[PDB]
Amino acid sequence: ELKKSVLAPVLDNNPIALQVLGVCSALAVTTKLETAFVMTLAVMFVTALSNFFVSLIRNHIPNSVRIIVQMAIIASLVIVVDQILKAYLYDISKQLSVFVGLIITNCIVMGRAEAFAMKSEPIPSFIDGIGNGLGYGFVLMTVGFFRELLGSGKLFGLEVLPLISNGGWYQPNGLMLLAPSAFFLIGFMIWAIRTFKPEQVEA
Amino acid sequence: EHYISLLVKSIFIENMALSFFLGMCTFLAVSKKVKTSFGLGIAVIVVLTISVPVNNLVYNLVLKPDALVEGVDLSFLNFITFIGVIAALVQILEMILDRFFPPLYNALGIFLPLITVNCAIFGGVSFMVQRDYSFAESVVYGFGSGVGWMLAIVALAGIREKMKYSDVPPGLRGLGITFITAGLMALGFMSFSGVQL
Amino acid sequence: YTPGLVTKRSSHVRDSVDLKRIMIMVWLAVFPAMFWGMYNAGGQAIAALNHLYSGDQLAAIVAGNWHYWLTEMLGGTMSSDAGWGSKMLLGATYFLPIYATVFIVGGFWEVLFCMVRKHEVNEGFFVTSILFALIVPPTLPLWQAALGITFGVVVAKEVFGGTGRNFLNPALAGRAFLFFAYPAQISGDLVWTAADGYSGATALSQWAQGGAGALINNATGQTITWMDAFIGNIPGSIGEVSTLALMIGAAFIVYMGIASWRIIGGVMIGMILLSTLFNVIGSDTNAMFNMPWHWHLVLGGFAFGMFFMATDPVSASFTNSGKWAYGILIGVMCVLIRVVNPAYPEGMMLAILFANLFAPLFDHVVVERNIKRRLARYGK
Amino acid sequence: MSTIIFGVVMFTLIILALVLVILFAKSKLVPTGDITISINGDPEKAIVTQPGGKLLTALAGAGVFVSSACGGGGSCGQCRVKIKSGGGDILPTELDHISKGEAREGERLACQVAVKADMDLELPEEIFGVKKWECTVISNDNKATFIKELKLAIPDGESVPFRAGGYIQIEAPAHHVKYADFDVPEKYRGDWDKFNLFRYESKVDEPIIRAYSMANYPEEFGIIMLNVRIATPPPNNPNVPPGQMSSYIWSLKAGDKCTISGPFGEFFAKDTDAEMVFIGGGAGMAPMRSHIFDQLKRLKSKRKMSYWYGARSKREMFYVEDFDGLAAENDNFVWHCALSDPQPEDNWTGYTGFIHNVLYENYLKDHEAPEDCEYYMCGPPMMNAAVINMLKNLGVEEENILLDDFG
Amino acid sequence: MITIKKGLDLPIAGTPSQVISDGKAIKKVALLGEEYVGMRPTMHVRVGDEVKKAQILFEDKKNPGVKFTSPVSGKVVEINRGAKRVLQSVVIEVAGDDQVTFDKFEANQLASLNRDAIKTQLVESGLWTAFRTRPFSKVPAIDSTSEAIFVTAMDTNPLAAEPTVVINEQSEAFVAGLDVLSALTTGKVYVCKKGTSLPRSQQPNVEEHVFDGPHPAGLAGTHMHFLYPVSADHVAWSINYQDVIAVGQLFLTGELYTQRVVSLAGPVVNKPRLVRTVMGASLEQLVDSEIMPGEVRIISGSVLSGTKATGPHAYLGRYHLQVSVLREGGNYEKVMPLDMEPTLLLRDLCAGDSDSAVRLGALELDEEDLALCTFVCPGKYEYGQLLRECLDKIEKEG
Amino acid sequence: SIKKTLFVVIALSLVCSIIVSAAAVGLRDKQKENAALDKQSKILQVAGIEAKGSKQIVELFNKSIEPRLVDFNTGDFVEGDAANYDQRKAAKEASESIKLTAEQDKAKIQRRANVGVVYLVKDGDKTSKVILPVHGNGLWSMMYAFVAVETDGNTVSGLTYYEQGETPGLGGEVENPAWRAQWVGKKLFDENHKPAIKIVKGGAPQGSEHGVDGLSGATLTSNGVQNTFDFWLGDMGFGPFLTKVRDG
Ligand SMILES: Cc1cc2nc3c(=O)[nH]c(=O)nc-3n(C[C@H](O)[C@H](O)[C@H](O)COP(=O)(O)OP(=O)(O)OC[C@H]3O[C@@H](n4cnc5c(N)ncnc54)[C@H](O)[C@@H]3O)c2cc1C
Ligand SMILES: CCCCCCCCCCCCO[C@@H]1O[C@H](CO)[C@@H](O[C@H]2O[C@H](CO)[C@@H](O)[C@H](O)[C@H]2O)[C@H](O)[C@H]1O
Ligand SMILES: CCCCCCCCCCCCO[C@@H]1O[C@H](CO)[C@@H](O[C@H]2O[C@H](CO)[C@@H](O)[C@H](O)[C@H]2O)[C@H](O)[C@H]1O
Ligand SMILES: CCCCCCCCCCCCO[C@@H]1O[C@H](CO)[C@@H](O[C@H]2O[C@H](CO)[C@@H](O)[C@H](O)[C@H]2O)[C@H](O)[C@H]1O
Ligand SMILES: Cc1cc2nc3c(=O)[nH]c(=O)nc-3n(C[C@H](O)[C@H](O)[C@H](O)CO)c2cc1C
Ligand code: FES
Ligand code: FES
Ligand SMILES: [K+]
Repeated sequence: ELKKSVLAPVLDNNPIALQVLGVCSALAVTTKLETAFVMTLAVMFVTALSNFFVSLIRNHIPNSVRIIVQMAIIASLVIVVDQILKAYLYDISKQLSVFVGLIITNCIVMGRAEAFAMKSEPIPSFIDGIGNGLGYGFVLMTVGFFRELLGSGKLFGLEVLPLISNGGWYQPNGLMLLAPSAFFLIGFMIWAIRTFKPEQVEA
Repeated sequence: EHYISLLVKSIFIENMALSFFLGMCTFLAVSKKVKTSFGLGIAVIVVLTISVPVNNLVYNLVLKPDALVEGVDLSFLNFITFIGVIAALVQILEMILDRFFPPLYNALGIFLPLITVNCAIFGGVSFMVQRDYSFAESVVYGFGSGVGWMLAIVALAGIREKMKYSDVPPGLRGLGITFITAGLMALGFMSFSGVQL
Repeated sequence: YTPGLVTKRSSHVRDSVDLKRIMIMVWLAVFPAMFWGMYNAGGQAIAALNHLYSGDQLAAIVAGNWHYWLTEMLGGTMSSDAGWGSKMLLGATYFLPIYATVFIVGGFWEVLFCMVRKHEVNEGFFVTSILFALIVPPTLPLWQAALGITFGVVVAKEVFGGTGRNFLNPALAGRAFLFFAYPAQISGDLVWTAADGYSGATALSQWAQGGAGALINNATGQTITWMDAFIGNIPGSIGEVSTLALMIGAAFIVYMGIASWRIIGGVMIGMILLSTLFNVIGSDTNAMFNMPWHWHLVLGGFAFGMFFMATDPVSASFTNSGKWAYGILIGVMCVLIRVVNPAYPEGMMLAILFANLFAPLFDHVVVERNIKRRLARYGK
Repeated sequence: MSTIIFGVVMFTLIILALVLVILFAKSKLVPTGDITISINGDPEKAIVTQPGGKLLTALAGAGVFVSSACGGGGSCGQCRVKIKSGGGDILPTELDHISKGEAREGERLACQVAVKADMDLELPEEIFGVKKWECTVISNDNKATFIKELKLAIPDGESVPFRAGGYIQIEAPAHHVKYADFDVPEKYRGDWDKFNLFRYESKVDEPIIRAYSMANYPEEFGIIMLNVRIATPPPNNPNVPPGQMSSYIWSLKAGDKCTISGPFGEFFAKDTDAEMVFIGGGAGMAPMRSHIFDQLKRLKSKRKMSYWYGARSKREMFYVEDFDGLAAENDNFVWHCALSDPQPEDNWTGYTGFIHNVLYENYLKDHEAPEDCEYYMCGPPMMNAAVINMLKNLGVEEENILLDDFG
Repeated sequence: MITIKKGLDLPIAGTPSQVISDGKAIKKVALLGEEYVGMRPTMHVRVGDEVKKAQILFEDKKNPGVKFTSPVSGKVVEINRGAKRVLQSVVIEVAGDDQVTFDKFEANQLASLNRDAIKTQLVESGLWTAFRTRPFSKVPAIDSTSEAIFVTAMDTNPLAAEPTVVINEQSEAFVAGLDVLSALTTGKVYVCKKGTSLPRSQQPNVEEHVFDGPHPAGLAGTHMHFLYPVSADHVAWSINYQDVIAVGQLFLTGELYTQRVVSLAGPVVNKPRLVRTVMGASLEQLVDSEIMPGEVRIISGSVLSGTKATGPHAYLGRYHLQVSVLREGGNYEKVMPLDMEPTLLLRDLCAGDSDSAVRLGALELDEEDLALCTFVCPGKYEYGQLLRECLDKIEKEG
Repeated sequence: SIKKTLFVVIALSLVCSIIVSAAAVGLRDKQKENAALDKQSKILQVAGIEAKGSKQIVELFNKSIEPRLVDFNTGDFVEGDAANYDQRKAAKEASESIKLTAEQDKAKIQRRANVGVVYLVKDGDKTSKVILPVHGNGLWSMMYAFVAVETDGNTVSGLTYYEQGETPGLGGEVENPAWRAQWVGKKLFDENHKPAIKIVKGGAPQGSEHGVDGLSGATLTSNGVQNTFDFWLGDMGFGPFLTKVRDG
């Protein structure tokens, strides 16, 4: 055994760079590394558990209502994680916020549930959720780094570049805070990956 | 009347793709042929125009607080109920494409199941529950959001078709340039930013 | 050692027109707007300075701004009795560094892509550099001009394969980058006149507040007449102000066949129809509803965008029918953003960028209808 | 437990309503029963199969067998079938091996095509007429260093009906064979002992199917001659498993049995008066021999015939006595061979080098009308790719050259 | 009748006098292999062979039965071949008067002749090569047929000869040729001409159509687009007026008619006029003693579409009726009168989108139909070559 | 098969629904208590009173905060159990709420309670600041905020959003301490007694009297905040009450 599956979907089969899953959440939370970090952990945790459960029922899932069953697993887990968190660790619960909806519709959670969980053993299926979320966070955190640093002078809320508004020298870039910057940054991340891993260039 | 204004909000002002950035995963994936993109856009309108009004009745008749019985609010059954409804229609959509399968069953492939779990479709139901839309407004909103989404996907397919003459560096070719194209498309859709209602 | 007839069947005569000559024609067409822009830029700045300062206070301001005492050194005068030479000289001290920065920074990206990818340099950058330099406020910091051209040249053009291979207008993509990244330097009341410490709203912004009665040149205290905006004796982007200068250049490139008159006609049609529609509807609250079409023409960057940027052939539609639709969408979008979008006083750049996205669709619709006629053998 | 209980039933009701619509849609939109596929429009050849699976699987089960080399990968393109109706549009991978003009006719890859609704097929007689026979091995002598001649005795009597240049698909199950089991003459054992190819041991994990061209002209009855080349790991990749099907054939000796699974092929000459040119290499000597024998007694053709075999050494050369007799008995046919590397003891005094350049420098260079000649080739890809390039450089249309590369 | 507004007439100096005179005697003639689209020759002659007027020189491998016969009787002095042994020219030195004769018929029977009989005579005489199909501009297959045969009785090429002047000298032959084409066509014969008057065919099948306007008005592709739009399943045949005269002569006298009237014109032509020559005439000998001093370019055909008459190609092309001599040194929509979106179509050819080009009307086009677009192209593309590359791709993949 | 599909969907639906329904209803009570304690923490936090722990917060809230009821239609104190007043519930009933017109509903809130609770901060025996709860519809969820207004009735001492459900990073930045701290020192009204707090898209000019930077990439959530303040500061909200505060 080896951690190939855990770390492969980081740079080889990245959910946002090679495949096109999870882009919607990528453009909203990559404005901060803090928000990005919680979302990466959330997608890793939800995808791995949901992938695991779907594997348990992989042989018995009907293709007619597979998505419904698959969604029930994902939505139920997200709802419960939200409810459990609200009652205990309420301070973090506010942090989850709308991420209950934002993880359920995350295409990575359902994408890996069908591509892998439905045709794999639960144990490696669980490893798939951890791995896919990591690669989602490589793109999420990498974009978050540029967007927060250049758009706010802050990384994880800690001021790296002094702002003019706070008697500093750096003027924040307003485009880094909006959606388009994430589109451009992700595209350029794909450019770097596919020029260093040419196997992925499209014909 | 008021409805025409609602339709304008959900097509241009609240363009789910280029304004709200919802449904980008399928939007940035099947956007390479106008004919295929148009087929998905038609299907998305069909799913959205049916999903939203149905969930509006279920929310206002079942999930609405103090609706089925006084003192019981089945609000916690909101995401699970909605996604399930959306998933059902998608499952049926998969079947109808079995008749129009050449253009989309094969191209959408892995994403055809993903019509559900699309940020655009789930989000539209949420706005129909966050805001308060009657059934008539829900239908106008749902159709409008889909049409605005179809406008964006079909447009990105038009741009990409025009790119047959483009010389995109390898590495950017396909997804990388598509993200850059979408960012530029969103740039031009920011023309409606000040527009209110 | 004997090529085949394919190589010999090449058309034996060609038109004198080439890509190099098209770009130089567009480059010269903006010279009248550029030269007036510099003259206007210096004139506006000098008037505001005398209105804000006098005596030794003016001298200190002139001494503390390299634009001002460099004009004094070269023979100009910052006093209100300054002639056209000093005004054009002062405006040049702002335009040229911006144009030089844009040319050098943008040119570096152009050559770098050609060098690394083994492409030959293309002359289209001459138009992109000059137009981008002519659509920014005179006070734009150089480091922001460098970033603006870098985004427009690289993100909008180079990554798409260079000249003739993109879909979005590069110069406007660069302007949009500065518009949304550093709005304070390219919007407001402190950037459209080059008099440090002077605050003045431009005509389009003033109309949205009160109307023609607000059309006042604060520096001079007088009134901004339709003639003033038409000639370009108004604050604004250096190059856009003079509708007359732009028409003179636009007439030449349109006559030469370089700029599409269907796009320009469509832009006018879209602008006139919607602005007139707003005029008829009326608005007791929104003053921009009552701006007539002829005022929309001479205000903001409508004239500059319509003539020299909406006519960018690569980013426009490739069909004659689409060209009408493309221009009409621009004119409609521009008035709409101008009138019913509170955030932006002008909407030409955003209008064109929106239209660029849909020009391929207009073409696709037109071409598919042609294909249907062909598959029916044109009813023959 | 207010609402905990209540939500569960209301939720189930919502789910039941949703599934019921889906199930109702499935009944009225998802076909039931079994899928009926018409083969050639003949009711007898029509196959009724339940939904699911690829077309290549269902067809093999019926009485019609479709030639396939890559299998369930959609790579070779030898399994093209005519789908008059059904089967949808052509998949993008299929277009890689099928031209658009062919797509208009209806050609599709059965393996890449998934059977999901009624489809119509028009398979020809050759694909329909596949007969499985298990001949008995007579001789397995080594013709050269890495080439073995295999003689098969027909079990049903008479002889296999096939065209010149045809081939028979040989199928073997999983089996472990050691190269030491091979019996080789001392003459050929020299390279084999230098590098010790006898060390290789092959373990075929799964049953395999391969193709082997014929080396017997149709008039030959009783013995089905064949030529087999031993598969050894690539010269550039020793870290590769050894031969699986060729090795199994080599392990056999007198009295052994193997399956031929009927004939197949699309390599044939043209029934015209144009001059014929043959370019053989390695195992290619099988189909070429059939052509020369077919055109000398089966047809008694008076057209000019030439043969150019590429060999590396005299030891590699085989079937020399037969070729010499045909050339001597009939002057219309002339054969030649060049050694790419003659041995010191060969003392060859004829053509030396590659037929890529030998044939050009001797015959085609001074040929007045090289284009007006049918060309037939079978040999290593290096020889084939180089020769076609040389033939193309002589203005020979592809329609005038037929390629049967064996790898 | 049909008026053309979108187009361009190049006003190049040295227009011909439009008076038929005798050109310099020609003692060398050639057939150009590369001119015939998709023609892979099967040689029937070798250097030093003696040939008759209508003797076969070579055959088409990919168009079986099509015979390319000599234009003159004489000796084969060379068979020029280029890269990959592509037949460049089969040069024949004119000598003698031997010829292959054929059947002759009365003028009142030509319209009534059996179709197969007409095809055989045209094929045996080599005159079958005058026909070109429009969806690929190839010589028609021997066994194929067309419901629409277009006769180009007009010439809007710059410096072109006036067809009326040439057709007028051979009125009986021209009418006889139209009658034969009347029987040859399954449908109709379109005599596409200018407003001027021409001899008329008494057959109801032969319809005269007038085209007026700038250059593209005189192209068979333009006439087909307006009268019989062509596709993969609607194939038209094209033949020019001088080949029609040859057809009439062949079926009236039983002999191959190889004389042609070509305009020798251009800025460096001292006396631009109409000159009598032979098919495949050597242009180096034809322009001898008629050009101004200096480095000039002899073009078989018009300056817009034509062959550089240099080296192995320095002979009059089969489909060329003019020789132009020159000194060595939204545009697309304005010169394209067809119902097409020219800028998008040209972009498809540049990109190699063969299937899209088919949808946009590439199949209706020959290289000459894109000459003006090439002329006015600021990027200096040569769309005629791109179209042929696309058309060859369609034939090959299709 | 019909038999397998009904069994799995029902069985899966039941197990997931039981877990979801049990978790939600059971933990709801604890969640409700935790949420209530949060509002006392928010009122104290905006008030500038540092408290820590649920028990300390309750102790310090009672000592320093004096909730009172106000009638919006008159802007005058009224008598009732302010400490146990639920303005949210009142706004849902026509008896203690009104329906706003399209013109009146600047905050996009469907209904507005007739009486709303305010919180008075008392350093000693005098009210040093007044905290006003204001809400308006956002893009994704309703946003509730506390605004600490000084005794002047014009100067704002602190701002905090105690119930937002917008996306963290974009719309959830109403919780960002830097954005909330930006409100301190701003003026709620103009000379004409008109709302002047304006959320400026792209960033307000530095030192602005009534300029708070809008939420980047979150115009709609920032629009809601403006819509929140545009209504509650208006005639039908706390406008009349703040007039009384300004003069004492
Ligand atoms: C029409 C036709 C006619 C043919 N006629 C002949 C003929 O007359 N004689 C003949 O010898 N062949 C012929 N072939 C080729 C035949 O199909 C086989 O390729 C050949 O017999 C060797 O069989 P193999 O499976 O052992 O080769 P393979 O094992 O498929 O060959 C692969 C190469 O790599 C090695 N290898 C083995 N296993 C692997 C593995 N898993 N991965 C990578 N490399 C591996 C092998 O040693 C060999 O060198 C013909 C093919 C066709 C289509
Ligand atoms: C998708 C987005 C596109 C990618 C590109 C975005 C990159 C954003 C980062 C750009 C870095 C900005 O870095 C910028 O450097 C300039 C260069 O002097 C500094 O500029 C500073 O010094 C100059 C020179 O004296 C002064 O004129 C200026 O007023 C002052 O701000 C800015 O304070 C800083 O903001
Ligand atoms: C073919 C050449 C193209 C040249 C340009 C084409 C002419 C286009 C004219 C459009 C119609 C006339 O445009 C007319 O402009 C006048 C000013 O002159 C406006 O005059 C006024 O009317 C409105 C109310 O109606 C007032 O609120 C406002 O002060 C002003 O717009 C008319 O409302 C408008 O109808
Ligand atoms: C923002 C303002 C501008 C936006 C509004 C105006 C643009 C409207 C464009 C709608 C989208 C284009 O719509 C386009 O229509 C053409 C016909 O013209 C269709 O064309 C095609 O349709 C079908 C596919 O459904 C094909 O089988 C057919 O061969 C072809 O006609 C395209 O498939 C469709 O994508
Ligand atoms: C008439 C004309 C107008 C042009 N306008 C622009 C423009 O507004 N902005 C720009 O960056 N390039 C412009 N160009 C240059 C060039 O065409 C443009 O960058 C294309 O998008 C790529 O070639 C123009 C060129 C011409 C001929
Ligand atoms: S569509 Fe939103 S995450 Fe995929
Ligand atoms: S088996 Fe090879 S493509 Fe079908
Ligand atoms: K405005």
